[PDB]
Amino acid sequence: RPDFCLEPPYTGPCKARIIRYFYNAKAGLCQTFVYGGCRAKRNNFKSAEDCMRTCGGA
Amino acid sequence: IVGGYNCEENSVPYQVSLNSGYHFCGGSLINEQWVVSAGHCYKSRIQVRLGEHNIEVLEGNEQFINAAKIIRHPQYDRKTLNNDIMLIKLSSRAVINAHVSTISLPTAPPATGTKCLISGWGNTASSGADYPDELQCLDAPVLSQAKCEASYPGKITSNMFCVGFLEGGKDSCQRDSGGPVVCNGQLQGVVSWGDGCAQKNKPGVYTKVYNYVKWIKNTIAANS
Repeated sequence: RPDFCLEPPYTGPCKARIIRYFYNAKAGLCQTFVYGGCRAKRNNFKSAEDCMRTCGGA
Repeated sequence: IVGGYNCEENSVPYQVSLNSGYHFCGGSLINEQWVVSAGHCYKSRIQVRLGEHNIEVLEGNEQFINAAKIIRHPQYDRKTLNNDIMLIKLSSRAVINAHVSTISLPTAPPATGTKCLISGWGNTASSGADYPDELQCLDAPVLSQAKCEASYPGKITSNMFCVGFLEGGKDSCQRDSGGPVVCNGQLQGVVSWGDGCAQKNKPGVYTKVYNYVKWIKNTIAANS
């Protein structure tokens, strides 16, 4: 899986509460988090299915 | 909003929420058919809710209206956050009454020390999560350009300004984005970004609405 899948979820500096998914390597699962709306990192998906597809959620 | 209070009934009748299955941003009603929000609140489908006080309990006079047009400023910069503003055209005119009405655009850019009202359903905790169902309000002053720039070296464009408290404790926070900073009946600011919420020397940064008055007018005129 890509290395970016191993990074912690990143809310960023903007002040939206947009629910995104990130691959949680410790738990081995795509998990929700709050994204603030700007400066997303790559471990940030719009759906669980996108997250599983990209970050090897077998 | 961190360190704020429950807004008095009907005291912020221009506040709206942006919804896409859940409440994700705020906005301000500027016209019976137009809402101003942040560019980073852009989504391709948005339901606007108007007249909410508690977003978990329908109280009587709320209106939910789908966005017909969602128009992010074409020069919104995804890196620097410059031109962080967005217009929504509602698919139906809002009902204007005690619970719902419009806010004027600014006649001048923000002035240092002006006492302003920031409102939203953002997080009330500066660490962790404490999201309020009831609309919050915060009385806060426009900070000097000097102070804003010293808080965020190199990062504050001519289209941004800071409102709040350098001591920390009082600020806008996640889910407030796109909502209003109102000073003397005028929409001065759009809730935009910050280094966290309510931290010392990290006041909130807001889009400077005055600089977009012509863009807003032209965009509305072109889509009417």
